[PDB]
Amino acid sequence: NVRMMLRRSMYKLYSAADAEENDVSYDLSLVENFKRLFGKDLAMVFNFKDVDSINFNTLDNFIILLKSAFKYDHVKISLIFNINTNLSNIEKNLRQSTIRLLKRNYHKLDVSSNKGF
Amino acid sequence: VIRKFTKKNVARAKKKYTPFSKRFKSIAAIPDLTSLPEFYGNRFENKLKTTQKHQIVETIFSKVKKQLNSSLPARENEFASIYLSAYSAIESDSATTIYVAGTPGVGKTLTVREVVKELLSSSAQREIPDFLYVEINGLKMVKPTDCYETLWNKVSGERLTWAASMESLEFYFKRVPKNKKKTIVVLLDELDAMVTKSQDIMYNFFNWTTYENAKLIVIAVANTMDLPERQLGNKITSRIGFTRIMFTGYTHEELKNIIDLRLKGLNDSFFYVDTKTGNAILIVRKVRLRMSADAIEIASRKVASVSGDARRALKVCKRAAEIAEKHYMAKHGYGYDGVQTVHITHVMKALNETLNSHVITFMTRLSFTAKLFIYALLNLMKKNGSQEQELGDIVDEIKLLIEVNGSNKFVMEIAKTLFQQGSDNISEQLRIISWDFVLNQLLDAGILFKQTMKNDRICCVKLNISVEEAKRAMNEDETLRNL
Amino acid sequence: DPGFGSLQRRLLQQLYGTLPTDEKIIFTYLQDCQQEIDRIIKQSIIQKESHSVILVGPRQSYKTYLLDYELSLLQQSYKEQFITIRLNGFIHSEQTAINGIATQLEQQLQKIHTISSGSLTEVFEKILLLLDITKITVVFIFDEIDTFAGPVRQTLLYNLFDMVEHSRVPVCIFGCTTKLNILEYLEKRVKSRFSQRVIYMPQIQNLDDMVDAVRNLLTVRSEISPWVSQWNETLEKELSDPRSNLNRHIRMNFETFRSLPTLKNSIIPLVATSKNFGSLCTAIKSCSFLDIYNKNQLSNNLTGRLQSLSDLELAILISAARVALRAKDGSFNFNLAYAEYEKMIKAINSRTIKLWLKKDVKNVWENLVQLDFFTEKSAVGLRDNATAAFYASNYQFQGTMIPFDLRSYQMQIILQELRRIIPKSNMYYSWTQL
Amino acid sequence: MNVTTPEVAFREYQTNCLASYISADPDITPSNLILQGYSGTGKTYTLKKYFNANPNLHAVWLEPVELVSWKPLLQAIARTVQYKLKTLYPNIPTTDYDPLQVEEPFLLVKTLHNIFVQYESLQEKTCLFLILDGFDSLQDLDAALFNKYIKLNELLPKDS
Amino acid sequence: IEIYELEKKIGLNYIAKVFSKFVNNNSTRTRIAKLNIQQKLILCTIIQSLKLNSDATIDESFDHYIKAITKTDTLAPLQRNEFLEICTILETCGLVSIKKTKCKGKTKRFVDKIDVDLDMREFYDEMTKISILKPFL
Ligand SMILES: Nc1ncnc2c1ncn2[C@@H]1O[C@H](COP(=O)(O)OP(=O)(O)OP(=O)(O)O)[C@@H](O)[C@H]1O
Ligand SMILES: Nc1ncnc2c1ncn2[C@@H]1O[C@H](COP(=O)(O)OP(=O)(O)OP(=O)(O)O)[C@@H](O)[C@H]1O
Ligand SMILES: Nc1ncnc2c1ncn2[C@@H]1O[C@H](COP(=O)(O)OP(=O)(O)OP(=O)(O)O)[C@@H](O)[C@H]1O
Ligand SMILES: [Mg+2]
Ligand SMILES: [Mg+2]
Ligand SMILES: [Mg+2]
Repeated sequence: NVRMMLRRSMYKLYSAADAEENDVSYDLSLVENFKRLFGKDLAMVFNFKDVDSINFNTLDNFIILLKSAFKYDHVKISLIFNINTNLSNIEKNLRQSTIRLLKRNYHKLDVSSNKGF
Repeated sequence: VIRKFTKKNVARAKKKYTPFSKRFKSIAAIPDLTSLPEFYGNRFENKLKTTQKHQIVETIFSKVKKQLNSSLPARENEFASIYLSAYSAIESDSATTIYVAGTPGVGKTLTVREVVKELLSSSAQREIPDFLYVEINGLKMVKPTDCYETLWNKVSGERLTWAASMESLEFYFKRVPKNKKKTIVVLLDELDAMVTKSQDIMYNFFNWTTYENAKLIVIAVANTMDLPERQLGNKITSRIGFTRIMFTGYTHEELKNIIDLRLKGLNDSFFYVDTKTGNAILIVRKVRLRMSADAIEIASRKVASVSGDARRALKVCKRAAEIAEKHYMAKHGYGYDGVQTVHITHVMKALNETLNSHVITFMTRLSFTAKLFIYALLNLMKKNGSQEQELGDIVDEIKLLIEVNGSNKFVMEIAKTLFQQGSDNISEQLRIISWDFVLNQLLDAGILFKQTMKNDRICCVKLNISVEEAKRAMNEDETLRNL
Repeated sequence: DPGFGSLQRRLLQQLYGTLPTDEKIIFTYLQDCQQEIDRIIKQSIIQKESHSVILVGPRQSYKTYLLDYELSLLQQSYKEQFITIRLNGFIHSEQTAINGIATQLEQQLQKIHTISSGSLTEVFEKILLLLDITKITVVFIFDEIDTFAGPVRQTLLYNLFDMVEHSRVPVCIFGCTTKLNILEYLEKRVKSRFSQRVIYMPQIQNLDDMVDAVRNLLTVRSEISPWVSQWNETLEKELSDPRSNLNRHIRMNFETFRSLPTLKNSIIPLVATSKNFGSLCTAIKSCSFLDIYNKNQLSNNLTGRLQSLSDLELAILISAARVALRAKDGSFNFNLAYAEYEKMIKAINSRTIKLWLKKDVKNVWENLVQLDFFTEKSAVGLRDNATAAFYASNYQFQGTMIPFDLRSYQMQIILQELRRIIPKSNMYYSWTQL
Repeated sequence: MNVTTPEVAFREYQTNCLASYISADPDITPSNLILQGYSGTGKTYTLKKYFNANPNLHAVWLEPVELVSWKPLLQAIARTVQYKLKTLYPNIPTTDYDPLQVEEPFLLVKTLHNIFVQYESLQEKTCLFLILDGFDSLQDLDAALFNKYIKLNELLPKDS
Repeated sequence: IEIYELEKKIGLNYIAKVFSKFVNNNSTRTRIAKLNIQQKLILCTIIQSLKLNSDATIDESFDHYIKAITKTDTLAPLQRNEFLEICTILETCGLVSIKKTKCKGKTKRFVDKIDVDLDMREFYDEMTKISILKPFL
């Protein structure tokens, strides 16, 4: 579900930020308070492993939830989707507003086992 | 270190973990526990005290109400049986279980406490050896294993956790010789509340009574006589035994004697009442207080018909005295700071408000929209007999009842209010005005049941109250019974 | 004008009920109830008698209001005689009620002149030690008491009613509930220890009770403003005329809602948006702001949401509704609704509307789902409690694993309602018929 | 009522209602106020316009969609209320409380009581507006959650 | 031994006195003979409602009682709370058990259900011996 997605992501965020250089709540406010608690700007890269096996309703809600971090001025978010079927399959499994959000800055990178032989 | 979650409100007691079997090196190393300053029972009361700045006016009925509070004329055979079993098992230094069952308020706890008081008086006269009395109420425990924490704390004075307490009690009851012991009488009140899934607590408490060195009296007070047959195993039923003591609900003559015993010194007695304030003094006007024998008799007969519960009879008499005292204080204007009788009228009014139903008069005082909802619901139960009706069918049938009786005066004045709230700038609405409000109001009242569904049309609704009292409330209304 | 400001502020204070205690407004139909409550408090705080009583009435029927008024009245004259413990059945659980009682006991006893220290077993043992020249009366107010009269085990109610019965500490317990048959919720021993004192809260029975309550709400009885007498004259002229707009709105509330808080929530911005005294008198004579308020309260319902739809959204909704009406179970999906939609576009164009492609109708379909026009078939929706919601959050439903064009939906508004509220001039009106 | 009504286009009625309900005086302010509208109806925009046009009002802004569950929402209420009261009155010595101690609604009542009792030296009574922008956008929502929040004001002290 | 010393060698009779004191001796006929004619009528309507509905709440049992004794038009009807009161009398006598269970409908909620623990032959014999108010059997 989305709650476990956010909790695991925030535990990973706090663990990495503590490992580089007081407990916190593992929700998006840690993203809000990251500059106060660590003194640095934040760049999160989300790597969604095996996207063609995930529940697309959960993934859509998690992306819409991650959209709320855009107003915090010190956070930038990158998303990586590992697609194994086709882009058009994951297009029809997501909401059209989510597609319009993803369309603002996206690139395709094709690396199969024999891309160009 | 970085935690995955936190437990920041942990409150842990100062309870040790080592059981009593490791307290001395051998069985022979155990001293005489009676000659120990912590065994067998060898601060908050003043915080609820203050200084009184006024003088409370106690009226003439206040002594009647005080004497009718819950704080042994009808229990002779039960008292004698419990006392004889406990006396025989204490004086011969044996362990036994006594089983007592009954409905609420039939004098179970009072009789057992009186038996224990008389046994303590006999042990103070050196006719039976000394014993320690422990009262464990299963409804006063937070956790059911806390009885293990309670009993051992009453025996040794230590504070252990529950498993160590259970091992300590097992070692104590089984291995400690009788010359180093004191007898323990344990009252297990609300015995059904200590029943758990594994039934280990029940087995341990009734199995310690089968040990030869235990010197333990377990008096188990229950609510049903068939509790070991219904809820317990064969092993615990064998240990509890065949002899069980039933506390029957009181007949009306014994309730009559109970109420007369609470009012032996007050009834047909004279008081000096001060007409300036209302304060009455038991032996300025000389007023005789009286409560009718017919009133007490009819209250006792009613209560013995219902339950035979002495709490109910005392409460009915106290309520009648309260009603009479309210009328007396209203007619004299006394405040709080020749014959006063509490009559059979006050007793009947006390007996009637417990038997009156507010559901019909609640439904007759609702708005027209809620009554229209209930009327359409009853119409749908008459049409198809399903007893569960979808809310969309109720919407359609309300709309049908509005457009069919359109020539009615009240309906043709109500239609604009129902569908536009009396406003030309408001569009015609698919639900009536206050549809959600009366739906939620009938759900909070408990008149209605609604299934947990997200589609508002196919969501079903059921009457939770009886259908004929809803029909009576609908026929009470002028508009609905004419259409 | 500072005089109109003082009058407006006092009117808002009377509407919110935040007057001082001796100026507090008690409606006439609430009087004989509240005196009854006034007896029980005065028998517990003053005369040290123990009482148990349950107040039974609907939401916003002045249970907390009358109880708070009684406690405020007793606090002005007898403030060292009693302490107050407040429990709410939504907020307190069976574990946290014990900690709530102990924490409130210590912060009230230190206010008059630890119990809550340790584990919950020790806390409950200390509460039973304390509770099981004069005595301080402990007053319990137990809102939503039906939640603690559960079918499983009513431990707290047992111990509290035993404190009423057998303890020497004077305890007053006031329960509050909306459940009419609250006495059937109680366990046999709990009901035996309860006094069966149930006070059913009074209901509005006729129109002049509501008119008198409005008159008590809006009459200013103190000299706070130069405008007080003229406002009182204007208000009495409005309420005495049976053909006035105020009496019409009060009558409409009496026959639909029968709720004075519902009327107060509309009257408050009528007073607050007035800029001077003449505007306030005009607003109370016309009551046109009440019509604007009533229109706004209905603006987001099914009727008002329909009028915000575009023509393509309305066409897709109409097509889905007639497919659902033709279905035996009322179920439909995106494919059947699109097929019905293209049949209506070519049937209209044969007699020119852009025919939108299936890849563009997906956005319209998602908007219609989000606007609560379609619901997923046999969906439970919002769960009643957090435990069922947590159970539902760990399960993947079959609707969320199939492609979106095969998901089964049901209508929140049927085709007959659509024919009822779509205007005749609309060019998709003829397809609301079958 | 002494407050400013900003000019918000096509939302004049809503802004007049916000001026009717939201004021600095706690006696003529409701304990609960609901703004209801679908997505993009300008609810957040006009609440922003109203509170920026009235900077003397003390508003705390929370997003329940960033908190997902009830327990982080309770902890966020305690954390943001305590931080806002710290920056509002810096000359008031306060004992700091840990927001992670709030694990129950009752614990939120106790923590808010303990935070509010160290501010009784203030002269006037003061509203603290806690704005839950998107209450029903919380991902773990159930029907019983909102009842606790609307009955929360009855457990806080009345003369605070 | 306890029975012997509560009255004063132990005879044959005292074993039978024990086996009469500590067995309940249900005796449905003598329970029924202590009832009133009205209480017998409510008991008959209750067991008929359990016969034809097989999971009946107190409200549906009261509903059936109202319609069944308005079909007869004798012994003019009483209200729901006093119906529950005679049900409590019947539970005190030892014929009726009221429990708190869940419904099996679409609206699954808790509700009070009514049940019996009496033999049908003694019931039918003892209210055919009444021989006036027949059609509730
Ligand atoms: N024989 C009696 N004489 C006088 N008062 C009595 C008698 N029996 C009961 N009472 C009164 O009724 C109260 C209830 O009795 P008791 O506590 O023994 O009931 P119980 O059978 O243990 O009930 P429950 O199962 O509800 O605990 C007593 O405290 C006392 O006030
Ligand atoms: N302490 C108080 N001071 C002023 N007004 C109050 C107070 N308590 C309640 N009110 C008002 O009294 C009216 C009646 O609501 P009240 O809270 O008394 O209902 P209630 O019967 O307790 O409801 P519920 O069953 O939902 O708890 C409302 O308009 C409310 O705002
Ligand atoms: N009345 C208005 N005047 C000017 N701009 C407006 C107005 N209403 C909305 N907007 C613009 O539209 C944007 C979206 O509105 P807003 O964020 O307030 O919607 P919302 O109803 O709160 O949405 P959501 O529920 O999705 O959060 C605003 O940021 C603003 O740029
Ligand atoms: Mg007892
Ligand atoms: Mg209330
Ligand atoms: Mg917004």
